Amino acid sequence: AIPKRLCLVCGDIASGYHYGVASCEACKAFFKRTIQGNIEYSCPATNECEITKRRRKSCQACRFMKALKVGMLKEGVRLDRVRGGRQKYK
DNA sequence: GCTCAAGGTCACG
DNA sequence: CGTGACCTTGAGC
Ligand SMILES: [Zn+2]
Ligand SMILES: [Zn+2]
Repeated sequence: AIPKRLCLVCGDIASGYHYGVASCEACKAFFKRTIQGNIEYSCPATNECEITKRRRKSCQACRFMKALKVGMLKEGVRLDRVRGGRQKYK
């Protein structure tokens, strides 16, 4: 069996594992753009923000913080960028 | 020689 | 212009 996998970033049903933890497609795409595009962000407020589906739209910075914290590793994103190279961390 | 998930690719709000 | 989400790639079992 497996649990109903959940994007533990924003708290919605994950499509599956993406970057070695359960994460939805939006979080995947963001996490890529941030790293691959070397995009800098800042919190509107204080970068002391809980992250939900709603709150992540507001705070890109806090989204990226949550992502790293829970276990979407920066190094998970290959700069080599080759599809299907599964990265369940071990 | 199938199965899982990196991750493009591009359509919608 | 930022997600949202669905097809393709292509590495592991
Ligand atoms: Zn998510
Ligand atoms: Zn914030």
